[PDB]
Amino acid sequence: SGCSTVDTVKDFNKDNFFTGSWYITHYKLGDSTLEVGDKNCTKFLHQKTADGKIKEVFSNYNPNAKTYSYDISFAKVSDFDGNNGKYTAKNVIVEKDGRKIDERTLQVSYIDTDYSKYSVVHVCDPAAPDYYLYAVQSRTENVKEDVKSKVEAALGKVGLKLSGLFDATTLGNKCQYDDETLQKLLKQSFPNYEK
Repeated sequence: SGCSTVDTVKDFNKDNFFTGSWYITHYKLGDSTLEVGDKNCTKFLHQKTADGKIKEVFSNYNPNAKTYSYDISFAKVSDFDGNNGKYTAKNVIVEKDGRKIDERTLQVSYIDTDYSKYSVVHVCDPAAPDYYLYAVQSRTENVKEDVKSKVEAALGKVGLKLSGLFDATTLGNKCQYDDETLQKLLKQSFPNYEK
């Protein structure tokens, strides 16, 4: 019980992964049937800087409530497990302006990625294992048709199929992403979490 350990991408290229932005297209969150409050449109921006810091800023938009939530993962190259796509991050839930609301530790496991199109991840809180997430992620709002099977294989490894996940792209026509806040918080200094 607790957080599941999943095999991860071998030879993780941080520099090509932690650049630009990603969209979360499909996902499973916990064991229970998904409620409308957990049906969100998520986009995140990240960056790895020379100092070795990794930073990821999430915009989570719930079309049903027309509300945004924001969180930021902070990590350092030295939090990664060797050369695998695996690491621990301090994830902070924040307001638009970056004020801390709550914080937790996440274990992030990249099951697979080709860097330029898609990634498949497992995220889990070692202190709240009932909060686990398997997610499909894309450089575009939809996963590009020509990698749909390369993705479905990855999900295969973890006992899942794409159709077995919430398709966030059913929200699409109502999906919104707070690019302004994303850009602003990425640049913004967080001395309580940097280092």
